[PDB]
Amino acid sequence: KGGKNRRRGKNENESEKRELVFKEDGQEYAQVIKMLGNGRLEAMCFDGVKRLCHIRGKLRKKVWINTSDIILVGLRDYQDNKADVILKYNADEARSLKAYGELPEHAKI
Amino acid sequence: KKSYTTPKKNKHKRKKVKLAVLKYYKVDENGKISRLRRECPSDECGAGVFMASHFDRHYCGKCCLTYCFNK
Amino acid sequence: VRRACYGVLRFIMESGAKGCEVVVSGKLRGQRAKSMKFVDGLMIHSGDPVNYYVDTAVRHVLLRQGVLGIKVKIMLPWDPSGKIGPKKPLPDHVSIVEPKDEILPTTPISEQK
RNA sequence: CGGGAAACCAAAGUCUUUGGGUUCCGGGGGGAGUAUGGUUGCAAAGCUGAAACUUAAAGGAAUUGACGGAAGGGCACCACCAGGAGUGGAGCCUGCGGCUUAAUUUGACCAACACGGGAAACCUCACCCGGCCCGGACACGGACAGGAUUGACAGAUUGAUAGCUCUUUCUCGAUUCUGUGGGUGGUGGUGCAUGGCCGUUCUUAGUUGGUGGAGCGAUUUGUCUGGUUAAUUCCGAUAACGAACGAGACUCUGGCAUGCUAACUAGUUACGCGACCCCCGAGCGGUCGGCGUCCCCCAACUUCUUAGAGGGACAAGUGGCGUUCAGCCACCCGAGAUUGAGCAAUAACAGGUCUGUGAUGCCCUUAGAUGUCGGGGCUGCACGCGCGCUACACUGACUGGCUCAGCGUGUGCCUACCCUACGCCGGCAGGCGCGGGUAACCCGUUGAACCCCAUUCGUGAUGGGGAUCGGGGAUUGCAAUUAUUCCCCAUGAACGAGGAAUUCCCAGUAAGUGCGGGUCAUAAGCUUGCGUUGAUUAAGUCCCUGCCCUUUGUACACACCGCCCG
RNA sequence: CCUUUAACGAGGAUCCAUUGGAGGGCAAGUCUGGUCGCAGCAGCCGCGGUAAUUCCAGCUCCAAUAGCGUAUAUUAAAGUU
Repeated sequence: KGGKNRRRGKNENESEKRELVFKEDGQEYAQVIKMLGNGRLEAMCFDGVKRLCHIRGKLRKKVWINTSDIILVGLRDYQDNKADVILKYNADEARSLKAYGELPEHAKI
Repeated sequence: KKSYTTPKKNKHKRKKVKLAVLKYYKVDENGKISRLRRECPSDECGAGVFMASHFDRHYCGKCCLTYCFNK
Repeated sequence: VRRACYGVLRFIMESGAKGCEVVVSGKLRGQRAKSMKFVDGLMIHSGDPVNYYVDTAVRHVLLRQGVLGIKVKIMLPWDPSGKIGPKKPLPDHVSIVEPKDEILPTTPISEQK
């Protein structure tokens, strides 16, 4: 935002930086395809399978996930088409992961 | 602030080896006491303690900064 | 807290005092803080009389959940005389101490002494 | 009258004490006047009229707040007008962001940003990289007097002269070590768990209960139509009456004493003077007069200086004006009813502070330690912003000469340290020898700057400006490199009055100018106080920005930085 | 089968009472451990974002009781036909 107010009643902040789970079992890296409204959003997984991603509590209006960029997504235990967002990263964090050679080397930022 | 990261050495205090004790006085016949190396000559030393038989080095361990003969 | 604050209050009022005040700031009935004022009588807050006619104390008291602040403020009553401790004039509105006498029965006469 | 949820209504009255006659019509909010079939119409459409599915609110009246590009009053140089000086432009200092880095520690975004006393060499220090130490209480068990255990030379190793480690072999003696249980430390985290403190709303005039009155109640009256004041300040009105907090009163400071009190740790005057000095003036040089110093007292005094007790100013008097009330304006006397500060209500803020606190909850960490030594960093730059400093010359610079001040402070303290006169040496920084000061006593009759008086330069990026940069000399310290500070010579940049914007100020005030204190081993371009020189402009207003009171409107109450539509 | 009668047949450890609930409506925990807007609970109002009186468990307590819970039709509550 551009300053304003009423934005201090509540817990500043910030990311004192930090670090770094993965993947886990059904809990992996994806890239934002589109940017729907209402709340949900689209995101193609890095493996090759598409899926539709869903936001998670807290991260609601506490973290904006602009279009295009890596993001951490849990897969639903039983559901294929819909999947559940976790834990986003940083663009710097995503290029460090790419340099390490753990996610596939296909997408640009 | 954050937790300690792994070393690849650390060792604290040496165990100060578990030597057999008093063989410093030698008995071959009585009442004679066969002393080996000289007992320490300082005024502040009691001269009841032995000096080290440490040849090419000759040092009172009661002293801790002084009185080191070496020949 | 309430019954304790009342009990101390009436004693300091009974012993003599224009008025008196108690504050308890800190937690109770949950993990957000509040404040609890218990007040009776007169009080002053401004001017130089604050140095004479009130005394004020602060004491911290612990509990298993945080700290509670006690503060007590009490107003001294003497104005007629003695010890003399605090000065005789009234503090906030400084009163005009007014004696009265008023008689005459005079008529002319000469009275020799 | 009576009714009504209230607004209101002689009807919307005569209703749980329910019934005069009769017609039409309603059943949470949407879906929807849509779908569908019927009917009427030339057309446009009218009348008649569902469900599936969805949702816990939609809606009415009234009250209290907030808000209004609503209305009426009042107020502020953090608002304006009238103006003064600047900032923004240039160079430099410093704080902040971004970037870099092994680390470039961290809080804070009108009410952060020369702020955290935060001008960091080490220390500080929270950061980064190496090394060492335990200062792990206490309990229980184990070990254990040919013994638990302690320390160390040299050599090797090491930044290291850390027995840290290893080689080597003496020394210490129940203090311990080892295991388990349990503590302890932390500038570790959480100011959205808290105490305390501070800032801000808010420098305005606001605020509350009792008893009575008015309402089903939330609430309201008291706290006001009007006049008046800087002010909820008074006068007056009056279903309210009598009170409380803030305002004021109060404290400190300035301005008025030839009145009072009393002074070799304060002065003045008077001689006594004797001494020096020049006739400089009458006279002769003496004396009389003039210049300061020594001499001064058992002299006289307290005007000056010092600090105590008191007095003085009240809208007091006069003239206007006002209800003739409360007050307001002018004038005499004179110090005019305002010299400047301190103290300051109710309620609130998810404001700041866990890095002031042996204040503190909970969580974390605790021997390979977040508790100690050595080194590095907080100063690293293609950039953005803030507070300031110095400048752009002649109302000046430069070199001589003259002449005036105040608030303070000072060794005997923290652990090693003060302020300096005088003598000597050096261009200077400085060195060295002696002496005083617990301080109205010594430094210091604080012999300061701007200013004042006389030379030189001449409209020239000049001799204005002093940035950048080379070499050399001193001082502080254990250590001065990324230059601690100071001095000498040389080098000589931007800058020739500054866009869009914007800050602050009304009388010893603005501006110019120096000094003391704070931090301090060495060192203010900062902050806090003090003197000196000393204007122009206003005596107003609600235009902008904002604030107080009333009235009004509201779909707002997370309160317009609101809510809400396709 | 029932009633009637021999003989065996009770020391609480077993000759074993369960079904729901404990934030409010509504009788009963601002107890302890785990989870941390996740998993779940919740007729309704609402609980969970690391200090959960509502979740998952333990202990304790409350209601009814050889019965108690849940779904659906329907009446009373409804002067909301």
